[PDB]
Amino acid sequence: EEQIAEFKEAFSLFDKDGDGTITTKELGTVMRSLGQNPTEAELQDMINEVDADGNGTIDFPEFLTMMARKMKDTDSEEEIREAFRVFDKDGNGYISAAELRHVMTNLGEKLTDEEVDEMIREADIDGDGQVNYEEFVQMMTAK
Amino acid sequence: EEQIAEFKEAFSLFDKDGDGTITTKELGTVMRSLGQNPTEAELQDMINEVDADGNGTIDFPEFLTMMARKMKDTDSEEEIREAFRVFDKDGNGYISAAELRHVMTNLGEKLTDEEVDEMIREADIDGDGQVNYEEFVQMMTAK
Amino acid sequence: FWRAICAEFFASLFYVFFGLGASLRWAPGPLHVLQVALAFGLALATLVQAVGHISGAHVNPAVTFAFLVGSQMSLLRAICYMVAQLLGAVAGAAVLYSVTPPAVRGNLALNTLHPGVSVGQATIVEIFLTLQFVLCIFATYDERRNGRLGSVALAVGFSLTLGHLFGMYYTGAGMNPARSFAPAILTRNFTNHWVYWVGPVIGAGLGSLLYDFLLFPRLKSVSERLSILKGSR
Amino acid sequence: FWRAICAEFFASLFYVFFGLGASLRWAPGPLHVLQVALAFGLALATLVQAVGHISGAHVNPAVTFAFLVGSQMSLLRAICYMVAQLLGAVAGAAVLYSVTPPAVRGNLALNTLHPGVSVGQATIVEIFLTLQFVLCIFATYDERRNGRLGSVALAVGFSLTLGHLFGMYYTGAGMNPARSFAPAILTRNFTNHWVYWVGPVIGAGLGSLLYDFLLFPRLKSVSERLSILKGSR
Amino acid sequence: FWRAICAEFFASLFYVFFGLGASLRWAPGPLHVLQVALAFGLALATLVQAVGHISGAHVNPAVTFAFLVGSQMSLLRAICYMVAQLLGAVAGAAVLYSVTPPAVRGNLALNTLHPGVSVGQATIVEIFLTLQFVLCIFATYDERRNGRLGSVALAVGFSLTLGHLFGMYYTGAGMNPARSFAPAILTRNFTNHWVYWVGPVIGAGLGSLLYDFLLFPRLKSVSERLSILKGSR
Amino acid sequence: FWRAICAEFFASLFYVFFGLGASLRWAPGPLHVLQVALAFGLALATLVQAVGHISGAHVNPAVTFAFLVGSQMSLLRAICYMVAQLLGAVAGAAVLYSVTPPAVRGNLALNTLHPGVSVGQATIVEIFLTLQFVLCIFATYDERRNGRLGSVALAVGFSLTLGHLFGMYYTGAGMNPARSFAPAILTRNFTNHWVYWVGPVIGAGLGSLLYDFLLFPRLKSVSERLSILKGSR
Ligand SMILES: [Ca+2]
Ligand SMILES: [Ca+2]
Ligand SMILES: [Ca+2]
Ligand SMILES: [Ca+2]
Ligand SMILES: [Ca+2]
Ligand SMILES: [Ca+2]
Ligand SMILES: [Ca+2]
Ligand SMILES: [Ca+2]
Repeated sequence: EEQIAEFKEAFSLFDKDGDGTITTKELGTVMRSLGQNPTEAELQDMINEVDADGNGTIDFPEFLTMMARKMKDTDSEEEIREAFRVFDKDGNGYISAAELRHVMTNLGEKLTDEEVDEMIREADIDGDGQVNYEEFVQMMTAK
Repeated sequence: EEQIAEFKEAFSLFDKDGDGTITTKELGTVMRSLGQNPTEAELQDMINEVDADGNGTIDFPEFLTMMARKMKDTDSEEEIREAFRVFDKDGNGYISAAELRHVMTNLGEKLTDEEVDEMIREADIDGDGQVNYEEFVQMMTAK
Repeated sequence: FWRAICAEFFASLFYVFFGLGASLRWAPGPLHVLQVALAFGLALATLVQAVGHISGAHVNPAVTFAFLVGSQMSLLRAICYMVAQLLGAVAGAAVLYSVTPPAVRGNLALNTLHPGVSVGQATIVEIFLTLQFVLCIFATYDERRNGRLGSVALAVGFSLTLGHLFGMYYTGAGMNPARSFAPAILTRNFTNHWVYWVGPVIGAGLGSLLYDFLLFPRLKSVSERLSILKGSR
Repeated sequence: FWRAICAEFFASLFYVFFGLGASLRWAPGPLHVLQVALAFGLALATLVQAVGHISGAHVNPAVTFAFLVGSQMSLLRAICYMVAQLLGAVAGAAVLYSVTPPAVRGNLALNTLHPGVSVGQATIVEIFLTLQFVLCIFATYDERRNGRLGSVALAVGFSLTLGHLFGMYYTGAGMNPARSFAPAILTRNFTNHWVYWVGPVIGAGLGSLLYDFLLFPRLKSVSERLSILKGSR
Repeated sequence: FWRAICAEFFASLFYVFFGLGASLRWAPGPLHVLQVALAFGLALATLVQAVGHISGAHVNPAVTFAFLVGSQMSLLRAICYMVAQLLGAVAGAAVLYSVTPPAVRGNLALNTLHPGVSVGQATIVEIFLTLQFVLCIFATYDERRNGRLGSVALAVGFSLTLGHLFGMYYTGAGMNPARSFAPAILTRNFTNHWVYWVGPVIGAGLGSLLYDFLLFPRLKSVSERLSILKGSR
Repeated sequence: FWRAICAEFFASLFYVFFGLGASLRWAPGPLHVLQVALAFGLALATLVQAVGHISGAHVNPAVTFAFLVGSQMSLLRAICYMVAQLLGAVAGAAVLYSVTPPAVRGNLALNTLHPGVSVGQATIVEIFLTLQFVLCIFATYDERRNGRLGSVALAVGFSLTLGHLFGMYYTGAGMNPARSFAPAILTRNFTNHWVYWVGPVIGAGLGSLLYDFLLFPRLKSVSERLSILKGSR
């Protein structure tokens, strides 16, 4: 049942304070302990971009909504797979490093493969040079 | 049989010289009588962009290839209708003024409707504000 | 709308503060002109970069007027802009006075006519100065053109510099009512001040007109767009 | 087409008006040159921003000639452009005279050769001045290049400035028949005037040549020209 | 992160080396100011092009401070940046001293107040100088604006030039603690040095404030910050 | 490849012709420096616009060398480039001599050290001059950066201007072997000429190194791209 322990400790790492929520305030504390001092307002913007309640309080299950469903819409696992297919030009379950650079260069940012390579083999499980579904969730849930 | 007379005099207007070809040399003469003096080289480039022989000599039927088929590929009337459907986002036989501006702005040229309006109601037959097939050929074959 | 008003206020204070400040002293004109022309030009280019995206960086009643008769802003914004620009200038001139040593203060770079220049000639000069200036502003602000414009802030600033490189010898180059007003109301000297409102205003009006009441093309422009369309067929 | 003719007319009036106006006086050359070089340069950069998208901002017979032999304009436009530029210059010089105090008028900044410079040497200088100038215009106007061009108006203007920074000591830097003509016909002095038509024209011709053609990546010179057939067919 | 620190170090050495170097000598101010104003401005525009994409080219403690209170960098980077900038400046001043002939060395262009300018007035001047400067930096660095910006490196540089064109007569224009510090610690002269830390810092703070925040029109400051969580999560 | 060689040849002739030509005369340095600094800078910015898209506009052996050790060109192109640049310079200097009046010719603006500057100090100066110069070239030519670069031709040109604003007092600012060579071989004077090959070459080498052997970011740059990817998700 190993995913049920990984999705425990990959939240416990940020909820040292026990109340069962990741709040905007602790998004401030972690950055403050790391020797920053953010603006507080743009902690709400980046979270309500996904937050199902609109609330700024990302409870035990809603943190897993934020990493595996990525919308305010209950079961967006299939919307992650169609958001893969907006980036793909085939839909084979796998976003190539080349397909990621295709869609990024389609916005006119004329950039390089070498600064997408530093963010696929940060967590690549199968080594292949594309990005599968469970790899994409774990590449936002390193533990 | 009125198209067979229109596609006679819409060539006769440029073949005052009887030999049955529009040549790069007479593309120079018409511009020279109109008080220009082009480079001669880029008369070949603009014609071999369509020319079926590659030859720079656009005979009686090949002038009608150049205005109604627009490739080097014998019966490209259906390729004119799929080249309409590359510009359309529906395929209704009609390229809107809005659809023309959509595909032009997709190359990043941030321009206006008012400088496309002048190149639809230069020849618009049905008045509607889109461009049909026979209108598109006649909007390159004014007589 | 109120952020833009604040923009026009601060930009006018800065514009006048730095423009006037860099003009304190004398000369015959030689390097004095080059330096003051550049200071104003760079002060504008700087401010147009700073608040051009927020209010259009008019920092000039005549420029705002130009945009009014050009129908690009409401009668309400225009007046608020000019109010902000006038108080903005006065403040900058004020703060300038407060931090500048006397003797160096002079007449706070009050726009002034050259003895051999009649007020009528000076008004025509101010008109041409503001005319090329506004014309550059309209053309460069115009969304309907260029991808080879570079910085429009610099273009506008260098236009202002050009106005000074030529005009300073004649009228000290006003090209901006607010900039002329500030030194005027603080030194209690409005001799020939009419020149510095009338010239820019008329010049600004002529520029706005010359550009948009040229009226617009059409046909060669259309041919150059059918060109890019067959450049894709 | 007639809007562009008006553009060339007003730009030439402004160009000459401000260029000549900023040149009135003397010096040995030191800051005088820097100032006049910048004035012309910025006057051009300003005008190229102002009407470059409308007529290409030639404001110079030699530049228009360059574009003619370069086959980028018709024999008809060229002549109309030069006509507009010549009358434009004369007017600017005229309006300049009318608003400028005598004594300061001098010879209205008439292009003049340096005593120790032969007319042959002066013509070669004018040729190189206009050559680098036109070369910069062709290269920067060229649609087939750069997305790192920045403002082509400034590039061109600074090219003109460069021509002056070097040339003024030799020939006062003409680089523009119209600009030399205006001062000439109003002061009734055509001494060495041949230099100011021949140098720029030859230099302009050499630049157009040295650069040319819109061969051999071709492509928008071909599509910009298939529409000139479709608007004539 | 360490490449950026090296960037700030080398850029500060170059900035101070060339800025101070071009300031050696005297004058009343006339062409001296124009030249030194341009040198600093072009030194900055050059360095911002050189390392702006690598570290943001702060090369100025006050500018870095501005970005700190603006919440665009960590307290850690800021301090490392300032450390690099301070040592960078000192080195450039050092290397400058080593290659410059005495007699010409003077006080290594130590920022200095004008006799008739009180330290309070001088501090207000330094504040306005740095304020328009920082305001130009924030506005031009702002990803949420313009496609008509042109070179932001030049904009920023010309802003610095403007600060000098005005300020040199008053305080020699510091606008940069590090640039003032370097000459100070090497000539063992900290007379009025407080002015050159306080003015820029306060001015930098006011500029960051006057402009801020990265809301309105938000978006990319939220996106350029969600990956600062994902690289830490 | 041969078009580029011709580009480098003509650009070097023009560069030297206009740079040297505008340097003829004297002064203590005041406006002389500003003027010569601008002339070279604008000559380069002009030429980089003119042939930068055709050959990269090196017009400088040291710059070409920089690109060689930077592994951006073949050993074959480099040598052909330098050959073209050396003959190009000599020709421009030649044509300059032919059209310039004696007495004004002087030593054809031969790069020269200041009496109080040792050849060792002068070589370090030339190194720093060329170093910031090359660094600006590499950074601005770098395809991997900025959409806010503006004109890289001007950036590079202003970098050259900066080098002169500082360096002329020390070494007359060579920053370019070819530019120093031309005056040298035509006046039969190679006193201290070693400085003008060694400094730029070493400086060019250090700049190429400092930039590409810094080596590149990486991780903040990557997080700035994942930021634009979630800026789209
Ligand atoms: Ca908690
Ligand atoms: Ca919740
Ligand atoms: Ca795929
Ligand atoms: Ca994988
Ligand atoms: Ca025939
Ligand atoms: Ca045939
Ligand atoms: Ca349709
Ligand atoms: Ca229709």
